[PDB]
Amino acid sequence: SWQLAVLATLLVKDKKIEQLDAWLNTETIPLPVIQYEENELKRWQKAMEQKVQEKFSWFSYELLEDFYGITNSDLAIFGNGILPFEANAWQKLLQEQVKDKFKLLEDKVMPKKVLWFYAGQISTLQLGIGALFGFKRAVSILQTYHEVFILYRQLKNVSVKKEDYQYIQSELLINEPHKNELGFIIYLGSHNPIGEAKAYCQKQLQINNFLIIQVMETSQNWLPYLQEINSALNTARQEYHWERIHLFQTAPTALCMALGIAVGHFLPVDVYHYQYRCVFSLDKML
Amino acid sequence: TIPLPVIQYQGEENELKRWQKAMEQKVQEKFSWFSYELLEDFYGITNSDLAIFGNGILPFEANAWQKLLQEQVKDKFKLLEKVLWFYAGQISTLQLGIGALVSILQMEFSNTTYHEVFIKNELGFIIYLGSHNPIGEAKAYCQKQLQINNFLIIQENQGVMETSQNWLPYLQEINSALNTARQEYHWERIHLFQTAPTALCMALGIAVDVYHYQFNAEEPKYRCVFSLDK
Amino acid sequence: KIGLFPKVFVYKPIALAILGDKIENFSYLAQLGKQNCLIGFNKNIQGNSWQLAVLATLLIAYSGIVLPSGEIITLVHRIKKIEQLDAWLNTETIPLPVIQYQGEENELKRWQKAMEQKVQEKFSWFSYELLEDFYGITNSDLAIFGNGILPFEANAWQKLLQEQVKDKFKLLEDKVMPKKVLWFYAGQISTLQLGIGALFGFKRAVSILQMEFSNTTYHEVFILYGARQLKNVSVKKEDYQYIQSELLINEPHKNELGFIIYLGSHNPIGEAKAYCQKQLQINNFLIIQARENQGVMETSQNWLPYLQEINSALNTARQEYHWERIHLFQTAPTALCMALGIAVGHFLPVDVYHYQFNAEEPKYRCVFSLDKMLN
RNA sequence: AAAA
RNA sequence: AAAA
Repeated sequence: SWQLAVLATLLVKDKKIEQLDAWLNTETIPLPVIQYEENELKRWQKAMEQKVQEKFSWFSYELLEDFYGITNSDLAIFGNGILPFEANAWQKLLQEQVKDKFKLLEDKVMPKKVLWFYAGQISTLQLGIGALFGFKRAVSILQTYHEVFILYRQLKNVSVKKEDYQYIQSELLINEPHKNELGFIIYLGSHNPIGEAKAYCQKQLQINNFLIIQVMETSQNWLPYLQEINSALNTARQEYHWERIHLFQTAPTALCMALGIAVGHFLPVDVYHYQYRCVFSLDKML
Repeated sequence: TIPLPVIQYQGEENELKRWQKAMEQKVQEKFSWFSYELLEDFYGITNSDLAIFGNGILPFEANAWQKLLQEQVKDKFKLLEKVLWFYAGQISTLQLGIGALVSILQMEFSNTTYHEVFIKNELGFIIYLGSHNPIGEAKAYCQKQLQINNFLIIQENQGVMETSQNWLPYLQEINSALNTARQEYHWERIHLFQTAPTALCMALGIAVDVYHYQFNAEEPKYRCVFSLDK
Repeated sequence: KIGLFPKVFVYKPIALAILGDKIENFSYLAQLGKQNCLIGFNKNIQGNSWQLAVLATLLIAYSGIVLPSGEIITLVHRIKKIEQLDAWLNTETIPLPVIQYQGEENELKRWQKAMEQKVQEKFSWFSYELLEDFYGITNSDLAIFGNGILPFEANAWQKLLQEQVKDKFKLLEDKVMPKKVLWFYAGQISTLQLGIGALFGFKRAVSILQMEFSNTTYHEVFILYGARQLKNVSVKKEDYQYIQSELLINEPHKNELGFIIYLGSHNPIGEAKAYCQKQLQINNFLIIQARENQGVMETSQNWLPYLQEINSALNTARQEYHWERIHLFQTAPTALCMALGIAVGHFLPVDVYHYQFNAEEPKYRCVFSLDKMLN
């Protein structure tokens, strides 16, 4: 049984022999991570393993545990039951596992570079998870699994003017120019949240400054959507001052994740999950 | 042709020593036998003697500039004196007084070494050859304080002057323009303001009121720190 | 020649080393270093660990055992290869990878590892352990580090610049005294970089690096070594190819204007203009944005033109005007902020206002004044 | 304009 | 705008 170890030191340059050689010789070691029934967690993790094997046929979950110690639970943002609408539960969920999972897992694989492979379940929480991850992570965001966000600076392109918008249509509506706050309805999911969010802003927040961005071909790359979204945001933040932004958005988990990656914690941003509660605030992410 | 590298600095002594070592290397690639220990050995001129030095920031009071020029600078270039001077200084305006009282170098920072680039009757003499336009500030100071309306502006490749050749055409053109203005119109008092490399300022001095711009000073930012005819 | 090991003496292929037990001829030492030597000794030391000091003076204290292949196996003791040692003693410029960070030490270690890999891309002989062994700069000294988020107090920012930044480069350059420094710089907080560059100055050769997050590899976006083009203001407005500069003068009597730079993605123009018109009472402005690709500047290409045209616009705004005070509000790449602080320096009355994400309104605050940093 |  |  002492063969592979010697074989290992015969393949270091710094089931199958190719798997061991690429485990000891690659640099961009993948890590598939799911945000989440535990049986369904196992099924989704197996699907993620297959998807990351499509590009890295030498990578395996058991091999990952043997080589780096990262178990499937370490890659799992787990917790039983449906998510309560209370903000304390979401804040504690981010603080417990999601806050330092990336730091710990990158600390485990110290010499090699990292290519994350992220999948998720809940939409409005993907912004918090992406803000935790940040724009500085070489990450493939997947969606059978299909990788839809290839980020391995184009994700943060705001050059696209309102005239040459290929995918989305933006409509910034300002009724109180002296009030520095903005509603940020983003309509890219399934149901139309425009009326409910408008009523909520005009009733429970007294906001009449709202941003409306508005099912999607999963085969293509998903970067121009994020580019035009950020462009609309920063064209709105051009001749006016805003001190609070509130998301009321429906969209694929992948795109919300990438939007949390891009916009991040810089803007004063409180996402209100809809089943309408500030489960987290982006400026309070760090 | 004995080396004599004189450097003007105003700050901490450690940065002064770093600047001195760079200047020593600049002499060494032209005079390999020279060194600072050599300078303190054969001649005894120690590194502070070749340093026009003042701790901290030079205060923005005229008495300070006159004290700096008379106590050290006036006797610096005279008593320290065959010999050839390589000069590069910190304050651009102080080189005007230093020159008025030879290889004049300017530091190229990419490779971090110098290069020998030199081998009414009231008017505002104006020079803009650096990368910080003093035209508006000096013009406003003239109009609001000294009541000046006539100017001589000296100004190609602006902000980059090729520090791998001779800058003598620049100084020669400035001298020609100044002399032409003097022939055309008599100037009892010509007021000089400049944003320029320290090397060209020293050369211009080597070639009559001077004002200086201080970064950490309150308005007015310009004052007549000395007269070139004193 | 003298070499110290936990000492040896080297004289001018027989590298005969004398010893109390038995004199041996390590001919491969002479072969590795291309000089025959008669190694001296002063006391008997067990173990053949005196090889590395011998080989280093041949080519501070050293420890290790050489091999005929040139690989070194076991104060400098963390080296492995002969080329690393060769280019560690015989180079002209010592890379000094400086990273500014605010957070936890684990991400600091990761950031420094990435920056070390970038330096090794151009200087394969470099490494952090070898740097700390050869000259004593640890990872913390190169780190502008403070735990957690910086409090949004201008006193805290000025203090952080004072205790660490104001003397960091001076002390590090004093440490590597005989050799020049090729400063490899990256930072974290963009507004801090203006102060870091103003204290850095235009008198330092620097590779200012930005990371391509697609590969988690830094890129030499500001190459100012091998720097006068750093301060080129010969560019005219009609000759603008990278930046887009506007100058609004609504109050010519007031000698005050707001300098706003938008070369990142998150637009600061509205917030900064509101801050100037509502808290500083300023109507004059100098606004710089990108020309074509706003929010993305190609990290492969040289970023020097951006700063060139920015500085040219800044000094063209000063052509027919006197400005008692300039107010700087920027979103921009970390490297670009550092380069702009390097170029502009302390010569203008510029108060830089940082935008804090986790702060109540106003989120801008004059954390420092560019002319007041030397005080 | 305080090594332009 | 806290590795843009």
